[PDB]
Amino acid sequence: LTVLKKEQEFLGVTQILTAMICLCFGTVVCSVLDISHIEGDIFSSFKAGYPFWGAIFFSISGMLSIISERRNATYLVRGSLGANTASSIAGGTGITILIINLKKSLAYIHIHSCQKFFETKCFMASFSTEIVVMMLFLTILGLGSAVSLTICGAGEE
Amino acid sequence: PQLCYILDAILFLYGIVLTLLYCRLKIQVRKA
Amino acid sequence: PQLCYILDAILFLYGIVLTLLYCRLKIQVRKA
Amino acid sequence: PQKPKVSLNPPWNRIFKGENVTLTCNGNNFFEVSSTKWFHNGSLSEETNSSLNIVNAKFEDSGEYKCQHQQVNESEPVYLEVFSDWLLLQASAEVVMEGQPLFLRCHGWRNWDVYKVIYYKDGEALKYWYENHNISITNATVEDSGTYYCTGKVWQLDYESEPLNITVIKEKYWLQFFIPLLVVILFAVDTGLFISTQQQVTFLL
Amino acid sequence: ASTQSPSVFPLTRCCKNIPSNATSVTLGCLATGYFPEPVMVTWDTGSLNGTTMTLPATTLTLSGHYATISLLTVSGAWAKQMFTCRVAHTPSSTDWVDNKTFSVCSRDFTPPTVKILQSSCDGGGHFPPTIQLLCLVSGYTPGTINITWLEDGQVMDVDLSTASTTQEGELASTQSELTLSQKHWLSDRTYTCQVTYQGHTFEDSTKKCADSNPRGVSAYLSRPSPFDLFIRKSPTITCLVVDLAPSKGTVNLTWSRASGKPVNHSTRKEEKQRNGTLTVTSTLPVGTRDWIEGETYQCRVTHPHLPRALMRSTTKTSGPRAAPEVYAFATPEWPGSRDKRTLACLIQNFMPEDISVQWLHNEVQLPDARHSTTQPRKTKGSGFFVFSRLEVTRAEWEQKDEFICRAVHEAASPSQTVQRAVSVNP
Amino acid sequence: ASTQSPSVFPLTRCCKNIPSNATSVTLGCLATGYFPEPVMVTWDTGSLNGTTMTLPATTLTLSGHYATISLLTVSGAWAKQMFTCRVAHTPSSTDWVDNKTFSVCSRDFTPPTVKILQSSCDGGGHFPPTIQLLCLVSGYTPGTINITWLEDGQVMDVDLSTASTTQEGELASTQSELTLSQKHWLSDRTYTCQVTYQGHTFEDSTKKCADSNPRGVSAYLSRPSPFDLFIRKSPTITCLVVDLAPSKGTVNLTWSRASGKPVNHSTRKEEKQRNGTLTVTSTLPVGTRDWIEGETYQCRVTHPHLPRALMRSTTKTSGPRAAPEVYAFATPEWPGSRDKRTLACLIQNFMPEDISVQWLHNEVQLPDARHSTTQPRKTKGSGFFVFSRLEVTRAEWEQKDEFICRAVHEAASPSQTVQRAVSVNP
Amino acid sequence: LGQPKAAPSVTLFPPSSEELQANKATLVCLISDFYPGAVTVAWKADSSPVKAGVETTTPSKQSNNKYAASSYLSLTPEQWKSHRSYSCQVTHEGSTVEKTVAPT
Amino acid sequence: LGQPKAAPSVTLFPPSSEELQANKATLVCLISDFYPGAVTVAWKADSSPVKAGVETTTPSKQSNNKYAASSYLSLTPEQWKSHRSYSCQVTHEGSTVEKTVAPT
Repeated sequence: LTVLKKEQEFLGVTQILTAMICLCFGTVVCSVLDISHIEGDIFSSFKAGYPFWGAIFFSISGMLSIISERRNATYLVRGSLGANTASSIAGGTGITILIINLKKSLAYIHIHSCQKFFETKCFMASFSTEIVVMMLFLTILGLGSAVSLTICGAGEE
Repeated sequence: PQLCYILDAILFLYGIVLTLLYCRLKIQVRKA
Repeated sequence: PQLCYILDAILFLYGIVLTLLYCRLKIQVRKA
Repeated sequence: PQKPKVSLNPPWNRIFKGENVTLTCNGNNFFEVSSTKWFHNGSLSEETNSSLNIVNAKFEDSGEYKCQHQQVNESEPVYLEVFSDWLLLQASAEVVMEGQPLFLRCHGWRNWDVYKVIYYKDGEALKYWYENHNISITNATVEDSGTYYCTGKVWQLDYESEPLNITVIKEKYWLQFFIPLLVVILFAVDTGLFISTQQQVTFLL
Repeated sequence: ASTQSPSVFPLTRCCKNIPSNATSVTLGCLATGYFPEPVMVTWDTGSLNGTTMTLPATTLTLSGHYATISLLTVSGAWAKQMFTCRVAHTPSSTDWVDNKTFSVCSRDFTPPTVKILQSSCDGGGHFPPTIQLLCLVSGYTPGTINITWLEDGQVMDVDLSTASTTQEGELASTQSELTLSQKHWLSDRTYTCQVTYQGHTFEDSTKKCADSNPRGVSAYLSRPSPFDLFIRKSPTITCLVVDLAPSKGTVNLTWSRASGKPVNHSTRKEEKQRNGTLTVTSTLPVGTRDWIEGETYQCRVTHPHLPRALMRSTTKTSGPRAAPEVYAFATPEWPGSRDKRTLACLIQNFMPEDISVQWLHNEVQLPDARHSTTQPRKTKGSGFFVFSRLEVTRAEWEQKDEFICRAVHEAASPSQTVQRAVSVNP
Repeated sequence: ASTQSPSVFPLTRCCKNIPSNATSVTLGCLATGYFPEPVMVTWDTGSLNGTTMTLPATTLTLSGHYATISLLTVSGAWAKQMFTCRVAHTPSSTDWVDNKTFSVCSRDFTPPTVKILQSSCDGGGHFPPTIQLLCLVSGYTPGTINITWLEDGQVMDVDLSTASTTQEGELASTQSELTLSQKHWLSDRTYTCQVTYQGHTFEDSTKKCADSNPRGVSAYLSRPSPFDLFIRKSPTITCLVVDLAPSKGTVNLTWSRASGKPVNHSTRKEEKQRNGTLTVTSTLPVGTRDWIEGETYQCRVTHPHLPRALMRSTTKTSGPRAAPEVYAFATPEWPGSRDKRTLACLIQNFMPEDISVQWLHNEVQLPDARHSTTQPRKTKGSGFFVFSRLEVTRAEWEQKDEFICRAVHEAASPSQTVQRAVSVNP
Repeated sequence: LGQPKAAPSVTLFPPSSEELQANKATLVCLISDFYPGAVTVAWKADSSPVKAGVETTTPSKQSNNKYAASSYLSLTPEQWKSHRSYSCQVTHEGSTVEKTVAPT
Repeated sequence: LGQPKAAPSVTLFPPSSEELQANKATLVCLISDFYPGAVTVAWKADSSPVKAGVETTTPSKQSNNKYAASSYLSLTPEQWKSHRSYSCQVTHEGSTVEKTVAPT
């Protein structure tokens, strides 16, 4: 009951941090190098910058609940419920995306033998793939945490 | 490298966990 | 992995320092 | 013009006496049909016509060869040797770079048939087969670099080839630092956020 | 039951079984498949008159038809006498009588033996432009002959072949030739000679000889030394194979015997060489008795690289047997080497090449690698010979004063070994 | 240029040209190479009546020699009666007469045709356990035909082969059968069925029909045999080049030295081998002085196809010096061989490898084929040893009962030779 | 006993070539003067007996007062060929006689 | 022509082996019993006559009244060996007979 919302402002802050991390895990890559040029099939979302929505969704998921921390309005409650549902869906979406990215990275490393064959392009691909995978994982986790936090608002009214 | 990258991801997870743990203290300082 | 090892050790030390600072500020808050 | 570079029709420098070879050079700008120039052993040759030809290579037809287009520079000298043996070890790109392929061959004098060819790298066997076979590495490495030599059987007699010697020469360390730079950025974000927020909490109590 | 015409066949004791000096030779006629018990049997032995006897009819177990044997005994030239047996059955018909003529040595069967001889190449190892294959048949009774040569199971014109015949005593011989181009032979295509005899025909097949070294791979098959064959009683034979290119496979080395009898279990071992080559060794325990009876064994090898098996037969050496003669001498003393001595044992006149030697002191054999022995060398006459030498310290001949030179040879007396005594200081 | 000794050669009408029923036979002697015109020719027909006539010498403008033909005509058995022609030149010398006896008609024998056939390999893919070789001599004039089998230029025991004859009408044909092991045949040893018949001899050779991959040229460098270098004092080294095909081109062999000083005149011999290849042997008479001082020699072989000239070098080997030790052994009497005995000689403990061994009887050296010797081998300690074997018949030791074994070696101080005397009967 | 004991005499005739080619393998052993009519007749292949294809004839007397019988081993030619030899064992009056007949 | 013509008798002796071994090729033809002592001596090799190196002695009679001659053809042993066969022809009558001599 009241415990789930124990944190509404804390949940809002944590969701903001998670969304920011999810975006930044690949924003630097998108602002650094042409991810589309990333070879090895680990560029599933690096060039596309799909988290452009994912992390945002997580933030959005938290945002609708954040208003309930201080305003304490039923309309904010409904917004938080919708945001939490969207975050629940986005959690699975981001988890699947990150699993696909991890599988692609493993396949690329095995094909190119990145354990010992660490070429310049190989290093660039490794850094970009790490950035994309971290972004996707953070976006999925942000969706999950936003849904969990907004469960309190969903139960509020 | 790849092991180093996975360690970096685990470090990010641990940092996120620490931030979540400190979230309660931050809210109590600011909100409570 | 000299550079990677140095980065990992620095990250671990920074995390420990951050945790100690969090404990210090938490003592400051809760104690008052 | 750009930089004229020479190339050997049979990619091998090492040849047998009486073995033809034709080496020609071009910067991919043969537009003026200006008869190029050739030097060998720092001399002057009367073959202004491009596509220098060596037919029935003698012991005097070996040496450093350079070419100069009508105005452009002369470029690096590709060497040439001629031997008189039973087995000759021929390598394509004897000074190849690491990412590049590699290739080796155990020629037998006058195209006679060699049997039981064993390839030795650095004095340790590398491959055995019942007839001639070519070693063919497709992406050189810094470990496959050292004196080689093949051993063969011509007319049921055992012969060896004078050793060759391959050498392999090596990324953006700045990119590696940047990836560590990104790791540092993430760690600093987390640590500073935690400590400074806690300090704000203390200043708020 | 159902009535059928009885079948009557001759039956006479074999000529070898019948005594040569015996004054009586007994043969007869056996009738089988005669349902009606009544039957009439008559025996005739030409001009000579013999004794005829009959026995009660016995119904066949399979069908029960009455069968009876009528026995006629003759005297004199019964082997050359013609025995005529007439068997009739009244129930079958009033005149259904069958007469069969036979004798103890009326006739027999003569299965001939056939073999093919080709044209041996010139001393340089080069095939002749034309190759002649001649298939010969021997030991066939005189009669019609239909020669044929199936090339890969097909026959070409007979003009390429010529048939000649001869007869000596009773043995007959036939030779059929054939001429082929060198290219045809090099084509590696099997041919076979056949002769139609009594409607069954024979077949002997020949083709291009295999390499014996598929791709430079060589196999060596050892033999059991007489010391093992008799003294240790644990003989073995080894199959070694060299110059194999390593791969993700294995050599299916096996064994066998000429008669196809069981063979003991064999070991196996593979070794990598510095040459990037691979050797394989296998061992097989053998029966010393079987070895004395010359049961030829054979090691068969197989691999993915090699296109054909690599088989190597082995056996006991043939030729006349002669025991070795052994002498032993002690090298006189020489100044400056007083504390050592040399003992030399000479062995000679033994037709077989194989012979083992050993030096025994204190009735215990001296180490294998303490003496030097040569290899057999053909003598000016017959029989090989071999020398062997050993060095004896002062102590060995001082504490004890007797050495034994022992030689183990196949035909060396019932013990298969001959020994001689040596005294350094008699 | 000057006076020349006349040469007289017989010349008779061909037997075929002379009628078979014409008893009269006309032959003669042609004398040439006698500058003086006068000449005396004497023709003797033996018992058979003969008449000798002389004709003026026919001058030869090509060389200035005079050729004179003396014609002898005989009646009856002229061919069976030997004709002796003696030609003498008075200006050359009183006793300068050459007499040659020859028959007008010479014996003629049809050269027998020899062929070799091989046991056809097992039709599957291989050989039987033993390979048969059939050497057949076709129709020939009957006579004491002799058939032998040469184990690569060496005659082996006849018993291994089986010889048989056949007479079809007046035409003779012989068959010899020899069986060898599978390993023997696979060992690639040439086998020759040399045939000896009235007049000359004929031979044919066979070997395993191996693939086409010649063996390739090779060379070997000899060394002065100590006997020559010390007793005869006429050292001669030899360069032996083998396996070069008798085609393509010849081989140039050059004799050089370390110091490049002038070399003697070498002598070259070329010989065709039964195994199909050619061989060259160049003998260089070196100087004893050169060898004693260890002056290295060198044989350089060049072929118009070889990439590099084959190089061989020789020189007095360096090492400690130790004289040989000699022992002689006489075999005690053995049953069944009372008429022959065997002697053995042991030579041991000499440091430098090369050595010579001799068997002296009646203070005269015997033929080298009478005995056999083993190449020096490294004793267990320091040095070398060699065993020498000799076989003696009854009369041989009956004339004298004492032989000598002699070792000729540079180490031997007195005269580079050490002798030891052995008597069969003490 | 009405008459003195008589030792049976058995003669076995191996099948001839005509019988073998006749698609049958019949071996006949005739025994004469075997006691009063009691005797044991057996046919064995190599070293073993045959329990099939064997027919026995009861003893008969024809102006001799003795017993006459015929033992017929009937079988396919392959069965006879497989056996190393055919043994016709006849036991009578306490005496056993074995006759060995082979086609060879 | 005071006597009846006599048919020449020509015998061709093959060259001696010993003489041939001495690097000398000599073909001998003896003509005897020829009343017409006027003939031409010709030495033919293979398919054509060999005029060079052939000398014939003047016809004469040795207690026989017939012209007998010794026609000797001299040539190198290699030349004789190359020729397939040697023929000696004496032209003295209408029935001249050529004597054939060969190395074997």
